[PDB]
Amino acid sequence: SMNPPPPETSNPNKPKRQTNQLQYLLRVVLKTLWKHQFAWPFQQPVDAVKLNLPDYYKIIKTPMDMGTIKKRLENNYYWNAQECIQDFNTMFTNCYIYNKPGDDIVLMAEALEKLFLQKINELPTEE
Ligand SMILES: Cc1nnc2[nH]nc(N)c2c1C
Repeated sequence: SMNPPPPETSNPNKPKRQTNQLQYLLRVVLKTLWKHQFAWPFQQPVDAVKLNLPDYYKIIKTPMDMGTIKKRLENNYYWNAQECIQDFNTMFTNCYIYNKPGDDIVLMAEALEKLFLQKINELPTEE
């Protein structure tokens, strides 16, 4: 029923890059999903105490959220775009695992994922 430590967003010994694909993941992908009317449940780690989800972290062992992704992008945490794309997919999958089909949070994730997929289809060529 307690919250775990959040996912890592800082690690000075992890090697980093600033690349056109990662810039697209911030400027297009994250910004598109973040401004959406359904973003709010996904803008920070799941707070199992506040939201009365005492079993969430019993079930979800690889937590992820757009607040974490935003910090990772803004603080140049990544080496490559695949790492960030995986974080988005982990976030959506966790929601689909934890919740019932057609629940409001699942419809919200699905709408964000539809936009995500459209933007990833247009991921720029690596320069
Ligand atoms: C991301 C997330 N996923 N599953 C959920 N179930 N109920 C919630 N409040 C909730 C949230 C915020």
